[PDB]
Amino acid sequence: PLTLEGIKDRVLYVLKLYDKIDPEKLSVNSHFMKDLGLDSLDQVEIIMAMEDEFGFEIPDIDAEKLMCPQEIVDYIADKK
Amino acid sequence: SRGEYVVAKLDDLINWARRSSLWPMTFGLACCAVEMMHMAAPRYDMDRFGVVFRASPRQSDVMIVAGTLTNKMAPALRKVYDQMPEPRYVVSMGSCANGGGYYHYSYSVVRGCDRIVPVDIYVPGCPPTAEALLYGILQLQKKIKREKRLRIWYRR
Amino acid sequence: TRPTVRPRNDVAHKQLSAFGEYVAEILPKYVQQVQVSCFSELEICIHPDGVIPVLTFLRDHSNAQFKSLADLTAVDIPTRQNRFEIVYNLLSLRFNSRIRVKTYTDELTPVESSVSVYKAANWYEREIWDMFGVFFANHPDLRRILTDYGFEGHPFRKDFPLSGYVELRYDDEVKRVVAEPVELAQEFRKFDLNSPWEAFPAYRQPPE
Amino acid sequence: LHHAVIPHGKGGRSSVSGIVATVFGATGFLGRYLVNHLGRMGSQVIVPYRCEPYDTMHLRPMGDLGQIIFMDWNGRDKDSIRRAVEHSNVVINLVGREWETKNFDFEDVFVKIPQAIAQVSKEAGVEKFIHISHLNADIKSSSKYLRNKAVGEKEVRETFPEATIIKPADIFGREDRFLNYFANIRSLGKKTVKQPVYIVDVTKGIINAIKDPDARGKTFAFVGPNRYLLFDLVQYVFAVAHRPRDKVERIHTTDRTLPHLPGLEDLGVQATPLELKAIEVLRRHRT
Amino acid sequence: TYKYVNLREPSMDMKSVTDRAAQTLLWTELIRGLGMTLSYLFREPATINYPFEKGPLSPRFRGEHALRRYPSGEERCIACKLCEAVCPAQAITIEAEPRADGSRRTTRYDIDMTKCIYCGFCQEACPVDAIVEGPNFEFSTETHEELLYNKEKLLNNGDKWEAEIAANIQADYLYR
Amino acid sequence: LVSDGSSRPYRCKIKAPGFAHLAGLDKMSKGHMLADVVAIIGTQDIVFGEVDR
Amino acid sequence: TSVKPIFSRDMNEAKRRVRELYRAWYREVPNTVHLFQLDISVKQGRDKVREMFKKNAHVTDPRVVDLLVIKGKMELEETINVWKQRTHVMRFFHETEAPRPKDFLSKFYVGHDP
Ligand SMILES: NC(=O)C1=CN([C@@H]2O[C@H](COP(=O)(O)OP(=O)(O)OC[C@H]3O[C@@H](n4cnc5c(N)ncnc54)[C@H](OP(=O)(O)O)[C@@H]3O)[C@@H](O)[C@H]2O)C=CC1
Ligand code: SF4
Ligand code: SF4
Ligand code: SF4
Repeated sequence: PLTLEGIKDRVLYVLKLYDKIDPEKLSVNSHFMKDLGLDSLDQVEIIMAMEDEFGFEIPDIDAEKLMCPQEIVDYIADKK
Repeated sequence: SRGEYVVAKLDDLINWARRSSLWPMTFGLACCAVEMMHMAAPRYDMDRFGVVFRASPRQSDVMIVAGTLTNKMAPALRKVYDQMPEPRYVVSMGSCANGGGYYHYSYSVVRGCDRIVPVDIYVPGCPPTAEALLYGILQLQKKIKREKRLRIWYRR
Repeated sequence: TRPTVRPRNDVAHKQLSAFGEYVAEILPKYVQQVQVSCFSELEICIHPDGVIPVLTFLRDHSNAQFKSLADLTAVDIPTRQNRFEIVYNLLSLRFNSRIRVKTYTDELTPVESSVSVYKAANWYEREIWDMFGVFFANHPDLRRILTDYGFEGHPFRKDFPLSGYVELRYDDEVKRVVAEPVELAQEFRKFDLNSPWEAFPAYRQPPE
Repeated sequence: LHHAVIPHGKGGRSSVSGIVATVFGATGFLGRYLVNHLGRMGSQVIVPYRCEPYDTMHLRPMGDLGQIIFMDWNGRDKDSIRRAVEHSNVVINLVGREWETKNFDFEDVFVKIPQAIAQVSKEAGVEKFIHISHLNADIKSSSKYLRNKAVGEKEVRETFPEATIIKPADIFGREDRFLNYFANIRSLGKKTVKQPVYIVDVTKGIINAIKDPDARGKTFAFVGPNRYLLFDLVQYVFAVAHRPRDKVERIHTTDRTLPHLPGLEDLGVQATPLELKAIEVLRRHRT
Repeated sequence: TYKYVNLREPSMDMKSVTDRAAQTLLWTELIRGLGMTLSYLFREPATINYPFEKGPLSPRFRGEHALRRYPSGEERCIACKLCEAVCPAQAITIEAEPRADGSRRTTRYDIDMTKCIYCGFCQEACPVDAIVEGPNFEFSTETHEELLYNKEKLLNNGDKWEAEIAANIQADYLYR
Repeated sequence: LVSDGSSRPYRCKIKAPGFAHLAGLDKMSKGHMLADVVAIIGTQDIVFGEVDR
Repeated sequence: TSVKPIFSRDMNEAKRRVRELYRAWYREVPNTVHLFQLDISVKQGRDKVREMFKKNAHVTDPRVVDLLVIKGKMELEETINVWKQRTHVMRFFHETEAPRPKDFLSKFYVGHDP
C-alpha cells in the first residue's frame, strides 16, 4: 500500500489542515514560498509538520531545499 | 440581651484561644533570620508567649517575612503563603522587608512586601533588636484580642 | 612621613619587577604590559588569544606555582574599542605572591574558557556570562546565575540603569505576580560630587 | 479643580490618575475586581466597610503605598455615610446580598440604601454616581429580589436624575456564585435561555464609563456574545468538570434581551466568550 | 606553628581495646552526655521576664529618630542638608524655606523609616547635633503610612522626651 | 577595588569563600545520599548573603 | 580588522541554526501548556512565538544571530525543564495592560510622550 498518489493525497489534506494557506491549489511546480507568498518560517512549519505526520526526521538542509509539494512527495519516495 | 451577652463572652473565649499560642513559620532569608533565631534564644523566650519556631507551613498561624525579598524569590514566597490555613497573619520584619530598605533603588528587589502579601505588623530596625520584635508580637496578640469576629457574625 | 603613612618594601618591588621582566621576556607572543604598583602586586596585561597557554604556564613550570585561582571580573569601561577586562587573579601556595592577569576583550569575541585548566572558574564564567555578555567558547553549561530567569539585559553593564526596567506586583485579576514598567517612589537623586582643582598632580594625563 | 486631581504622566502605581472614587460594598467579588482595576489605574479609592477588618485586610494591598483608604459606615446612619463621602469625585453603589439576613430583608437594602446615600451624595455635590442593578429586573412576580431591584432602579432614576444606572447579565469569574453553584451541586433538567459574560470585560466597561466623559443618564446593559440554552451550559459545566429555593428560581426565571439600550460596542472592548475563560477558571475537578 | 588533630592509633593492649569495646557495647559516653545535660537541667534559667524586665542596653543605642531643640529655645536644625548628603539609604528628604525671623529654616523634613538602615551617620554628621538616634526601639506599626515621619512627628517624638536624650548626650559627648 | 581618581569607587568586586566552596558540590557529593548532602551543606558554612554577590 | 566568529561563517549557518531553534520551539510548546498548566490555547502561544521571531527579522550580522540562537537555546533549556515557573511563562505574555496606544490624539490627552 506504499502508493505515491496516496502520499500525494495525504500531503494534500494535511496542507488543507494547515489553516494559513489560501487556497490549497495542488500543483507540480507550485513553489509556495514566493508564488503563494509565504515565509521560510511557514516553510519549516510545513516540513516538520510532514515529519509530525508520517515518520522520518527530514533534516534542516533538506527543509531549506524542498520548496515545493510535489518535490516533497518525491523526497519522501526517495527517503522512505 | 442574653444572646448578645453569650456571643460577646464566647467571642472573647475564642479570640483568647486564637491569641494564645500563635506558632509561626520562620521564613528568614538574610540576617533578620539570625535575629529571629536570637529571639528564639534562651534569654528572650518564645514559649512563654506560646510561640514555637516550626518549619511546618501546613499548620503555621502567622508568617514572618524577614530578609531581602527578590524577584527570583517572590513567586516561591507567595506559593508558600497560598498553602497556608486561612486564618493567617503577617509580620514584616526588617528594613528590607517593610518597604524595600537599603537595597531599594535596585533591580531584582521587590520594593517592600505589600507588592506580594498583605502586612499586619511592620517591625522596623536593621536588624530589629529582639525586644522590638517581641513587642511587635505582643501588639499582634492584642490585634487578635480586638477582632469582634463572632459579634459581626451575629449582627451580620 | 614616618608615622601615619604605610611604608613600602622595595625588596619585594625589585623581586616582582625582575620576575615580571622574566615572564615577559620568556613569553613574547602575548605580552604588552607588566606593570608594578606602588604596593607591589603584579599586573600582566594580555592579548585575548593566549589565555590557555599563559594559564597552563602559570599553573606549573616550578619557578612560579600559582595553583590558586581567584576572581575573574571583566569591569566594563566605555571609550575603548575593546571594552571589557577579564581579570584572573592568581595566588601561589609556596611563594605568597599575587599576580593579576588582565586580558582584554570586546563585546562579542570570546576568550577561551579557562574552566579546562582551572576547575574553579566554572561558575565564574557562567556568572560573568549572565551579568555581562562575555561569551566563553567550548564551555559545558552556560546558564543564568544571580539573575531572574525571564529577566535579561546583563545588568552590571553601564548602559543598564540602576533601577531595572521591570517592577513586580501581585494582582488578583490574573491571580499571580506580574511585571510592569518601573514606577519609582522617589527620584534617586544622583548628586554632583565631582569637585574640581586636581587633588592628584602625579596623575595628570597628557592632554591633546 | 485643584491640583493633584489632574492626571500625571504614565498610568498606575503612584502614577496619579484623575479620578477619586468611593466604592460602597467592596468586600465581595465585583467590588474587589473593580478596586483592583482602579489600583491598576492608580487612583485614590475610598472603601468603607462595616464588617471585620480581616476581609479588607485580605483585599488590602492591591492599592499602592497608602493610596486606598479604609473607613466605616452602616446601613442606618446618614451622617456616617456623609462623613465618608465628604470629599470625593465619583461614587459607585455596589451593595446587595442574595439572601435575607435576620436583620435585613431584601426590603430596605435595595429600598432604603440607595435613596439615603444618593440623597447625601447629591447634598455633597459629586459627579457620575454609578448604581448597579441586574438585567431583566422588572416589577413582575416570582422574585422579591428582582422586584426590589426594580424599585431601586425607579428610586435611583427618580432622585438624583443624572445617575448612571448600569446592569450586567449573570456574571462569572474566579469566585462566582452561579457557575461555582453549578459546579457544587449534588439535580434537575429544564430549559432557559441565558448569556454569561466574563467579569473583567464588565469591570473594564465600568472603568471606561467612569473615566470617559458625558455618558451620564444613559443606562447601560452588558451583553454576552453567546446567548444560548441554560441546559447546554449545565452539560458544558459537567463536561469541563469531568463528573457526569430563591436562587434556583432566580436562575430559572429567564434571560431575555433588552436591545434598545447599548452595550460594549459604544465603549470599545473585547467581550470574551465562555470557552477560553471557562477552561481557565474550571480547575479543581477530579485530579 | 600548627597543632593538628587525629594522629594516633587504636592500641594493641588488651585493656585499652576492651575499654573501647565496653564503650561500644555499653552505651557509656551516651550516658555521660545525659549526665552533662542534666547538669545543665539543674541550673537556674537565664530568661528575662520581658514586659516587666526589659533588656540591657548601652548609653549610645541607635533608636527613635527624635530631633532636639535649644535650652529654653527654638528648633535646633538648620536645613543644611549634611544629613541628607551622608544618608546612605537616601531616606532623608529636606525642603528648606527661611521664615520672617531672618534665620534659615525648613519646610519639610521626612525620614523614610522603611528605608532607614540605622547607621549613626546622620547622628555624627549634624554639626549642631540636631537629629539624634533616639533611646528606645518600640515602633510596631500597623499601617504602612505611619512609618513615614514628618517634621512634626519628629518634633513630638523629641518633645515627648528630651531629658533622656539630653542625659545620653551629656553622658557621651566626649567619645564622638 | 577599581578606583578612578575621584571620591567614588569605580568598581568593587567580592571573592566569596562560600561561592568558592559551593562550586565543588558535585565533587563533594558524587557518591552519597541526601542526608549526607545536608551534611555537606552544613560542613561548609554557607550563608548565601555572601555566596550571592 | 580580524574578528573571530562565534558559530557561523556567513548567513547560511545562521539561518540554519535559527530555523532549527524555531523547529524546537514549535515542538516544545504543547508540552509546556500540559506541564505548567497554563491558561492559553496552543494557537495563541505559537502566534506569539512566531511574533517574537519576526520582531528581530532584519539583523544581518552573523555573530548577533548566533548570539540570539544561544539566548533562545538557553531559554528553551530552562523551559523544557521545570525550573521557570508559571510566573515567567505568563510574563512572556502581556495581558496586564498597559493599553497605551500609538495614536497622536490619545497620546496627546495623556501627554509628555511625543
Ligand atoms: N450574578 C451576579 O453575581 C450579579 C451581581 N450583581 C451585583 O453585584 C454586587 C456584588 O455581587 P456579589 O458577588 O454578591 O458580592 P457581595 O454580595 O459580597 O457584595 C455586596 C456587598 O454589600 C455588603 N453587605 C452585605 N449585607 C449588607 C447589609 N445588610 N448592609 C450593607 N451592606 C451589606 C457585603 O459585605 P460587607 O458588609 O462585608 O461589605 C458586600 O460588601 C451585588 O450588589 C449584586 O447585586 C449584579 C448583577 C449580576
Ligand atoms: S533589614 Fe537589615 S538586618 Fe534585615 S535582612 Fe535587611 S540588611 Fe539584614
Ligand atoms: S545635618 Fe543637622 S542641621 Fe543640617 S539639615 Fe540635618 S538635622 Fe538639620
Ligand atoms: S541612621 Fe542612616 S539611614 Fe537612617 S536617617 Fe540616619 S543616615 Fe539615613
